[PDB]
Amino acid sequence: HKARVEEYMRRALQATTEPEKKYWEEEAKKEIEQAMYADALINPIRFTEKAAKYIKTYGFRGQEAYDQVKKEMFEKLYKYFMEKL
Amino acid sequence: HKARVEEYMRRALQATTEPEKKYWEEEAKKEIEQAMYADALINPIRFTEKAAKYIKTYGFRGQEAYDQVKKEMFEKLYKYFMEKL
Repeated sequence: HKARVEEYMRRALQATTEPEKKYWEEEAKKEIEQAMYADALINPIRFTEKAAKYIKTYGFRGQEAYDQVKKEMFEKLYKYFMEKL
Repeated sequence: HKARVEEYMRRALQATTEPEKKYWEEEAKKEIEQAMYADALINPIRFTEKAAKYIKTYGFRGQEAYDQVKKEMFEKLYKYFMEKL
């Protein structure tokens, strides 16, 4: 994961158009989210507690990724419990 | 919720066949689960932390209900994160 993000950011800085820069930054975001999906597969609640560890590894892009993963998983749970009611 | 469970247990003790007893005990279980679905709609993580409060209100039947709700929601999350990987 970490090595893949560095290559993506190596490509984003090399780029001179905002389309390519955003493309590679989104590749980096999606790679980080894959790391979080694996942690949440084993323990979703611990995932919601590891925001600090993700920020240490991935910086602000890690915050962005964590926020999206967390948000989409609570939207799934919301829909789930509305159905059960 | 609490009043509905008491009526269900009023019916279960009045019954003399194990089919009716189990039916009313399951009605009580399902009513308790409706209370938990509403708490988890607002905050699923707090739901996983309220086991003690459910036991105080509903006793062993509350433990049974909490265990089923918790188990089925982690099975949903497991399937969810497997898809995302």
